[PDB]
Amino acid sequence: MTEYKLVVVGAGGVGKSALTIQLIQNHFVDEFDPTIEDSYRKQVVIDGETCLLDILDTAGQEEYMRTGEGFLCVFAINNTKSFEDIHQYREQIKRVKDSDDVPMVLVGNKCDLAARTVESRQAQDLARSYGIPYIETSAKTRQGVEDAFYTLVREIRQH
Ligand SMILES: Nc1nc2c(ncn2[C@@H]2O[C@H](COP(=O)(O)OP(=O)(O)NP(=O)(O)O)[C@@H](O)[C@H]2O)c(=O)[nH]1
Ligand SMILES: [Ca+2]
Ligand SMILES: [Mg+2]
Repeated sequence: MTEYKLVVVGAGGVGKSALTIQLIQNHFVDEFDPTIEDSYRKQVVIDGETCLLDILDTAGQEEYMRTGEGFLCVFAINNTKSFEDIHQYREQIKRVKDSDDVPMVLVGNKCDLAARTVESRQAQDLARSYGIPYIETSAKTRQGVEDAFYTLVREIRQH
């Protein structure tokens, strides 16, 4: 059956692991270990297609992807530095993949928190400059989580 190899990248502590665990295990982790590299595999139904999601959860911490088919580029809406650092991760992707045309979604996580320091308009403008969708998420409330992963699946489908 069809398998979508997704890779989740972004700065440390933005909620990459929490988002992944919320999609795959359907619960929120309040306290998680920084990642070296972890992978999750799950059979799902998306738009009437039964498929398998292989998600690679990568390290955000600097102390640390090529087979990836689609990329979730994650920042946290209450972490300006993570947003300012997004261009880096897009660059490495275009680099390792050898393409300016790679399925990718920009994700603004922790949208449940009220200490927003990155405005939606700014992230939208960035996403449009890359030619990609922008989706805001909360791994805590599950807001936008399916939207983000499923949009990525659909971007891979269109490619
Ligand atoms: N309120 C809230 N907290 C969140 C959300 N996502 C993650 N967190 C919290 O943020 C912390 C770090 O999340 P984590 O998933 O470990 O981040 P990471 O990007 O995987 N880290 P690393 O890059 O080091 O592997 C955890 O305490 C987690 O509960 C979210 O959407 N909302
Ligand atoms: Ca595939
Ligand atoms: Mg992690």
